[PDB]
Amino acid sequence: GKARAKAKTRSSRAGLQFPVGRVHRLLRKGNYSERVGAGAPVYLAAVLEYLTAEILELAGNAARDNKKTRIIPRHLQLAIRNDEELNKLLGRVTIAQGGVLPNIQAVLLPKKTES
Amino acid sequence: GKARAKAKTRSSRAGLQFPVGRVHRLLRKGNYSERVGAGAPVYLAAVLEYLTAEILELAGNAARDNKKTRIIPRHLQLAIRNDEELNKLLGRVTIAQGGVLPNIQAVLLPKKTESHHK
Amino acid sequence: VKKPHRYRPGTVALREIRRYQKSTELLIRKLPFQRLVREIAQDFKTDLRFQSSAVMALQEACEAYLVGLFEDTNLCAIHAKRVTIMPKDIQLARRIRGERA
Amino acid sequence: VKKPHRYRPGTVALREIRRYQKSTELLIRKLPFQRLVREIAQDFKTDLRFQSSAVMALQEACEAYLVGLFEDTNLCAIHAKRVTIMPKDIQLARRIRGERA
Amino acid sequence: RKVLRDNIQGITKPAIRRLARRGGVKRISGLIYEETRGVLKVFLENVIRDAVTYTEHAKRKTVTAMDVVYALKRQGRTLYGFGG
Amino acid sequence: KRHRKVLRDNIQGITKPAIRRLARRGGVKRISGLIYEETRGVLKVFLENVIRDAVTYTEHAKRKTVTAMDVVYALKRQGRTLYGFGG
Amino acid sequence: GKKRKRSRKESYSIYVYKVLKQVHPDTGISSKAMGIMNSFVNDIFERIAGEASRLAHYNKRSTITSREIQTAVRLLLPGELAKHAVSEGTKAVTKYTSAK
Amino acid sequence: RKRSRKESYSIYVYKVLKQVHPDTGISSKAMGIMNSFVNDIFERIAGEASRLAHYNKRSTITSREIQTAVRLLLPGELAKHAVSEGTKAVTKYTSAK
DNA sequence: ATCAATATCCACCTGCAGATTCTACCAAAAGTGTATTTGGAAACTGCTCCATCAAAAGGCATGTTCAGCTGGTTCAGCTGAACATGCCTTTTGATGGAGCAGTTTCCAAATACACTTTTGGTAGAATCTGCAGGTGGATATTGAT
DNA sequence: ATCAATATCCACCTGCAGATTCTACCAAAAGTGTATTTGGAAACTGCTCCATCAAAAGGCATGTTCAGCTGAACCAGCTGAACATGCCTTTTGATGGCAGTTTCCAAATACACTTTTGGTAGAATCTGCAGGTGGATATTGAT
Repeated sequence: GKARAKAKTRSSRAGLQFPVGRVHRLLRKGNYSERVGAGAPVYLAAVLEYLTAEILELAGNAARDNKKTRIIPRHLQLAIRNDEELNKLLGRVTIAQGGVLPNIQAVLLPKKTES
Repeated sequence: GKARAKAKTRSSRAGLQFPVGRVHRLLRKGNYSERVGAGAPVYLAAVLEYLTAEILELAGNAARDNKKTRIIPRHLQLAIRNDEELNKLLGRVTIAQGGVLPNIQAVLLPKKTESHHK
Repeated sequence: VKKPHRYRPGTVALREIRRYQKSTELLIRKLPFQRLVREIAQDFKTDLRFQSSAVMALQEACEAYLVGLFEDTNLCAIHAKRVTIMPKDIQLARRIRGERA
Repeated sequence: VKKPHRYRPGTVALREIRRYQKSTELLIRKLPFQRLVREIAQDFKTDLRFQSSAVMALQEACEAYLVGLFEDTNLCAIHAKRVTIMPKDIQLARRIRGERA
Repeated sequence: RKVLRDNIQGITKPAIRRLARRGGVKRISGLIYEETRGVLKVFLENVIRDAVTYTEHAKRKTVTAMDVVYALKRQGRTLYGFGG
Repeated sequence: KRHRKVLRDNIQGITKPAIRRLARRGGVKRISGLIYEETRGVLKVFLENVIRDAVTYTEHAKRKTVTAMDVVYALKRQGRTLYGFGG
Repeated sequence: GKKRKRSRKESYSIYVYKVLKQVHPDTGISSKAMGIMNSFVNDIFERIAGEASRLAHYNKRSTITSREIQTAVRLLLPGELAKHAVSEGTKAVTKYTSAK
Repeated sequence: RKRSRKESYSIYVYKVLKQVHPDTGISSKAMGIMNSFVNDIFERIAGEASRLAHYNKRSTITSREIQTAVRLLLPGELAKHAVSEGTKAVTKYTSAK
């Protein structure tokens, strides 16, 4: 009668690390639409994975620049504010314990004829 | 069996003009919640009525000051910008054919007859 | 009269301010705006059509945006003890609003 | 008493800028902020309690708001050919961002 | 369909002056006009960019007023009077 | 008199040097003496609005303890989204 | 399917006109203004319903009641406007519950 | 049922980090920021997709609405690569049924 | 330019609080089979965008003059930055205890489902009327002298 | 502070472009009657927060000193506002395939149930890094 071929996750079929079942559950639970198609959560999970990889990549680069092996919020803020597209997308977001980018307006510094 | 008492409506029962039934239908249709209680659309309709009356009242006053019997968008803009709370709520809204409030910075005005001192 | 009459600079500008702040008619020309819209849209999608009300809506939004920016720009100009607005005033206002240019 | 060292005005200010822009620690004392929060909340509802992380979150939000406003204020000051920020600069920054009151 | 080129110049100096006048501006430097044109073009591009996206989703070739209203809404410039 | 000592003149705990430090992070080199009182007022306006909304969320849940999530949501509606405290 | 196909389109126009006649009996309103008021009502509708939905979801509640509406009003509207709107809503719910 | 039941995206973020930069860890605070970030972008995309479907009187969310939402919400070059990744994922999923 | 006085960065070591792994387990993902929804072709269809032209008509590109604003220069008054002491409020780390968020159970209360009956709201065709524009004076504006 | 030109506001006056009013139609609200879900009352858990207090501590307050800023005033000359011509460029008015229904049948997806097992709370383990000494280097100011 029933054979029960072994299970395989949707993430592995899609070649993703982020899940699909949970995203589907979250779309159903949250009043987004009456029904949710099978392809929507794959596309969304892939998008979330790419953007996560982009932030983690730039933050790890900033970490190596400061000779640190662990990513802290400061590195994420530096990564975002130095990247035009991430800065635009996250223009109204505050990263806790992130600080600010170094920036002194040129006219407030003393004149360079000092010697 | 049936009596089928003559139809009354929820707007009449609440003493309101805005449509309770339609607001109820709009909440159900629009993915706001799975179920909707009986009191929510009455309260919301009442709030919308109060805000409409306040706006129309002020625009009507501005219209009478301009001696016009019909309200145009300009009178609504003037009403909104002269009311601190409506301006806050509608701080990022553009009223088509509304224009702007008259406002000239004092510095832009001529010196005075003190420049024509004679 | 021997010399034609001439108002001093700073009077006609004020008359124009009162006139345009009293009225609501659109101040940009319909035709060049519509042509510009079609030109910009062409680089994104081909063979596009436009409803007339879409162009009127865009014109209202554009003029309201520019008016708001000129109000803020004028306050920035006045702040510097000037009465003349300059490009640097627009750039400052747009920087404070958080707009990318 | 003999030949005492004294830095010129601005050098130490710049050193403090460099120091605080390099670090991320919170600059306001926790307890006075807690007391301010409790006073404000008390004027709305009595005998309220607070989680410690709620206060820390408010501190982060408040400081981010002030730093952004001081940046905009500094641009307004520089625009007026000044290097000292004054109340009129804050009022202008608040007006353009729309934080009117 | 004729190609359109060099059309931002149809937004003439006096129209920009009139808009500045509504804003309460009394005197205007000559360099403001080109800068203003560029600013307007950017704004328009973003709106049209979003409007056409809504158009494409519905498989329609006509941009409606509502598409513009929604594009403006996501940019924080809600417009009243052209529908919904 | 059980608890909840009345809180009065606590805005002065936001001292001049802390405000100076915040201005320094903002790149400010020199600060007029009148800035400090104005800044204090500005902060109070922001906080009141935030706390007003946060406590409202608290009241809806029939809770007496303000959580971090209530603050995050209150800030979201003011367009100053905060990351790092859950959600 | 009828011989002359024609659609339907709902608006709040008639209710706005009734309110207008209540507040200013000797006053009309242009079609553009009525359209602006309809847009306004739709905007406040979406804002309140959306916020109430969000509040309900955070507290794991599946029902939107008059309580969430009241709270939404207090969050979105300022001061005295909020107090008067709340009073009108409370009056309406109390009259409805009795006037079955 | 003890002590409680929570959930996060923590395990998935760590996998991406290990694929892109094998020699790197992550603090608890940073992971919290990424979870907040993911939830925010999730809500933004789903909310926009919902609005689009309502405007077009459609009760179903398909890959088209997500794609469109991405193009509206994300800027310039970021959207094309995200769209390409989503498309490749959908084609691989439909192929590997 | 020269040189003593302070800051900054790096190299190194060492204990450790926070990050990473291994158990255990249970609520949720995933496969299977009924039954249900609606999405893309395919054929109307009517209505409203697109060029195109021709007659105006008025706003604006050019060019001219000239009031007055900007920005450079000087400089006197004051005034916030910097720094030396002494109070003194914030930090830590306990000690006690207390009352409230969280979870569970059970319930009368409240809302969806499904059907029928009934009517306010829209669409279109008929009347009402407020006012854009035009006509004619009266008087606040502005400026020259 | 009187005089020329000016623009702008104030009273009639008309027909017309809407704006209001009124019949017919019907989707859509409301009225019964059942089923199915619930949010509020009560109880029990234990755990996060609050008050208060003994002892450093490094932060802040006042009090001095002064280089350097602000604001005001003054002038060269350049700038852009008024204004007269006459011409393009815009405005209005005729004229000649794509958005919105209807159907369908079939891709796609809800709904219930069972099965597997991935994620998560918590005990063990590991390890990057704050912190602390210390040396060598980069900035700074008076001279």
